[PDB]
Amino acid sequence: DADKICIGYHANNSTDTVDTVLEKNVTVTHSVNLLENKHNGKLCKLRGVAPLHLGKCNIAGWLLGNPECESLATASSWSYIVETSSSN
Amino acid sequence: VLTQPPSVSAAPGQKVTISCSGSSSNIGNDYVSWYQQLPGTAPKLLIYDNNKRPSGIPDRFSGSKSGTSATLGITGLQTGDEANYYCATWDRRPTAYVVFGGGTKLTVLEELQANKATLVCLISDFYGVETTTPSKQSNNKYAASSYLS
Amino acid sequence: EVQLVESGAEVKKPGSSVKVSCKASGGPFRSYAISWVRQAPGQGPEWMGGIIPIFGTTKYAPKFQGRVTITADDFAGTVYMELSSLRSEDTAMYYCAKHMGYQVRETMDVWGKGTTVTVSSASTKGPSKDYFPEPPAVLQSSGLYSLS
Amino acid sequence: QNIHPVTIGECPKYVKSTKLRMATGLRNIPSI
Amino acid sequence: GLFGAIAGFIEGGWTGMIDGWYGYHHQNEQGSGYAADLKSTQNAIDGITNKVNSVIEKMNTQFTAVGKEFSHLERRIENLNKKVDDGFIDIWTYNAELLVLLENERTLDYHDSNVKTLYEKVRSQLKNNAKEIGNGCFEFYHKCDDTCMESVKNGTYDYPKYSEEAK
Amino acid sequence: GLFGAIAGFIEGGWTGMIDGWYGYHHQNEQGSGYAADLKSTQNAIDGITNKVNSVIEKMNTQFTAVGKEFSHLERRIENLNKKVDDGFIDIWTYNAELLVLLENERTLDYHDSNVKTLYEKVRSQLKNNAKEIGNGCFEFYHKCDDTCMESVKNGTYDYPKYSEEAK
Amino acid sequence: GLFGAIAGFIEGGWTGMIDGWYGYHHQNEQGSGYAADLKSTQNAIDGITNKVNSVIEKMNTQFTAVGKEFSHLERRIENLNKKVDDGFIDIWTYNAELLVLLENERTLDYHDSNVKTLYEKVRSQLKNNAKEIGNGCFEFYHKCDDTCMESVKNGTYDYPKYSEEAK
Ligand SMILES: *[C@@H]1O[C@H](CO)[C@@H](O)[C@H](O)[C@H]1NC(C)=O
Ligand SMILES: *[C@@H]1O[C@H](CO)[C@@H](O)[C@H](O)[C@H]1NC(C)=O
Ligand SMILES: *[C@@H]1O[C@H](CO)[C@@H](O)[C@H](O)[C@H]1NC(C)=O
Ligand SMILES: *[C@@H]1O[C@H](CO)[C@@H](O)[C@H](O)[C@H]1NC(C)=O
Ligand SMILES: [Cl-]
Ligand SMILES: [Cl-]
Ligand SMILES: [Cl-]
Repeated sequence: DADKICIGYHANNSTDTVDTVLEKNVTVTHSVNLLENKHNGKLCKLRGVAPLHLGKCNIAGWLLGNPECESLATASSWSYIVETSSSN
Repeated sequence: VLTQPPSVSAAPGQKVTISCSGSSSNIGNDYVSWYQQLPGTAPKLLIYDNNKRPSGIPDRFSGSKSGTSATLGITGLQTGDEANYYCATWDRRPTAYVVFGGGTKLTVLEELQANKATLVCLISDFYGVETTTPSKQSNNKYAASSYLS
Repeated sequence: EVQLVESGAEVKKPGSSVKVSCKASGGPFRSYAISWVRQAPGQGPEWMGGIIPIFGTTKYAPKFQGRVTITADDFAGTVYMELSSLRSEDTAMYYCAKHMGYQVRETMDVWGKGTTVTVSSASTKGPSKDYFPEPPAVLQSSGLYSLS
Repeated sequence: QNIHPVTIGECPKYVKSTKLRMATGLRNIPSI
Repeated sequence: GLFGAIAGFIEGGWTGMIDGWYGYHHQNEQGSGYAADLKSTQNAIDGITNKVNSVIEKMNTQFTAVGKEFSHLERRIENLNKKVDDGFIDIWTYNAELLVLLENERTLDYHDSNVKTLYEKVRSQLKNNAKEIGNGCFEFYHKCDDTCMESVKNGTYDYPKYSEEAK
Repeated sequence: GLFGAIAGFIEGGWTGMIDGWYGYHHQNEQGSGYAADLKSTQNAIDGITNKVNSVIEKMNTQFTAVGKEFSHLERRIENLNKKVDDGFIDIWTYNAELLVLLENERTLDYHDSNVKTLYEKVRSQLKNNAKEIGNGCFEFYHKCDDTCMESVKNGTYDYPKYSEEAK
Repeated sequence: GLFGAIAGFIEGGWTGMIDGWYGYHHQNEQGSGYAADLKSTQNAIDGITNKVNSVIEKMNTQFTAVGKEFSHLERRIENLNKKVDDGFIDIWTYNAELLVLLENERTLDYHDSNVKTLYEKVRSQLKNNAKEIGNGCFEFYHKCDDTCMESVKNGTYDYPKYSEEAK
């Protein structure tokens, strides 16, 4: 006579929280992070194409041919151009 | 595991039936699906939930389940229906998993200077040692190869 | 319909591990489970395991329990399969297939075209007889193929 | 992404946010 | 929740129901257990995956957008260019944060409605063959063995069959 | 729907109820027919017309906005001007699409709530003089001729009068 | 309202319940009166204060932003600068007005759900020891003195105790 059935819902030990306008820090069973905050700390090839690092020289020194930029005389193709605060 | 007959054959236009026999842990307490597999191609679902067909599977394919045995049926047999057929179901045996049947094939009616020396004996036009399994030529005669190291 | 596209073929040595992937069209989040099924030459398919949407839970067959790991990058619409301690017996065609709903089940309604994993003690070598991965041929006990 | 507004290639949209988590499941209440 | 079920008249959740979001816990002489409700969990997973894809598709990727250089005699257009860049970042940050805040509220209410819909479905099935004992449980007036329980969870409970068998 | 009525316990719609959005289908010895519920259809038409006007009024018309010309020595401000024009278009496109997506969801839930409100109104009227037979139908315990049916649809059903006349 | 309570089956409000948003009016031989329901009024005040703070925090303050001067030979960048300033104002005006319109609708529905939740809580308590007489009132089948009424409002009404004492 003690046969019973109950409706209910899932729970787990997730500790991730989400916000609403009505309430902050709501623990939910499942969620996705939509925000990337992690990088690798390097300048890389861009789809198999290496960038052009100008190093000691700036745009003017590269194209004009400053003696310090013989390393750049061989530049043909690149994916981006990088200057530094020391590119003088 | 699920047991099927290894091989069945029939003439075009006939109806064949492929039995899949398991235990109370698989077929006797869960749904049964069937897959058709053609050479070089992935398994193709024919029957799900014992007897339902997906979109695109013709009327002549059908399935059923009786207690512990499931059964695939094909009518109006065609040359294109000659393939391997597999049953599958959800086995609660040890850890639960998906289990396939064994399968049922349906048929429709200079060197000797390097201190080494190998033998060459070819064979074709028919119908320590390695042996080539009989492949299939474009001629449709069987061919192979064999070597004694 | 849905397209499942497995990554390229793999050839690996025993005891190493291989990580193949399966990229699904649309989405990128899916509401149905995806599992991996392999099939050795002259054999029936054998299920390996699957993964559930949102929940991320996995089930593995007892035979591969302990050395298979299924994971999902839902933002990239991709599912991965890593198999370790490779034996020669692991040489088979590997398929990803999707289920009709969110639970893994005997019913997989759409499959990828499959990719091959070959596990041999051999390494690649040029022919002189005695070459390895196929460019009918027969294989010696060396694992090397010799053709004519 | 919140790493940098200057980007080369195919990148995520830059925002100043520090958290952007989107609920997929329900309110988690394991012990009552 | 707006529908009074989650953290409402159903006081809490079930860590022991692992195969889905909403479902049942039964209890009869043969034993007890949990079981997810596949059909309703599936409908929710449809909508939530759709929701997440919708957010993704609305935020098209940012392509190459680099800065510019100005001389000491071009500070008005330098500051204008800075004003433009900052302005758009403030607006997409607002858009992103607001969308997630609002969608998070709706997602939780959505789950709450789904639980309430399920409870009322069962209530409508069992009618007065069982006693609504609050906390989301129904106490049967007849013996409900495993087949009986299985039919409740399939939605094909047989109210005439058991109305004559009450204890 | 969030309220369980539309595509819920009322399994489907009525192509034969042409004069409104929500209403009744009755069935007694004299005959059968449909009838829209004017008061509730009107309230919804009020709100939806208001909703559509609200969308209109928030999107003030675009007046004359033409492009500009730049020389081969003005590419920084040319690209800045392009950046500005493209940026605002991306933002109004997002605003427009998002508003319609969100309002569409709310509009459907709105209709679902209106149907549920109507059903519960009738249920509250008929009380236990009629049997809730699911699918949104009430089966009367007394003969309910056309005047009886008309009074249910007016909200002035007479529960005392018929409580003594049950079959 | 989406939940049928406010301006729904509870036809109107109470200027005489001054200590909260939702509550009770009782009536027995000893006397009558109003009493706010603290626990539910508190939960709503939590959420609404949170809502208002959320709006505040999303609208960061505007710092010094002055205009610029241009010559009669700089009208293209003058008009560009004007285009930028006007554009952003049109967008924050849209954002501000839309947020308040949408939040206002949700706030009202929120209150409507809270009233309905309270009514169903009491209904679930009293069960069939009282008659649901519509308009949100329960008429008791047993004498309910002040202690009895106080226990209903505390959620600890004793359905077994009074089920034997019905008039
Ligand atoms: C939410 O939790 C974080 C981390 O525990 C904390 O820094 C923050 O103050 C909390 N906010 C609220 C409103 O509880
Ligand atoms: C479960 O319900 C379906 C209808 O939705 C019905 O066809 C099926 O027979 C039911 N199963 C059992 C075991 O009664
Ligand atoms: C219909 O209801 C109104 C009150 O809303 C009442 O004044 C009117 O007399 C009713 N009509 C009939 C025919 O009872
Ligand atoms: C009111 O309810 C609380 C439980 O929420 C209980 O501890 C307390 O004793 C009750 N008060 C009375 C007077 O019964
Ligand atoms: Cl909730
Ligand atoms: Cl709907
Ligand atoms: Cl209201």
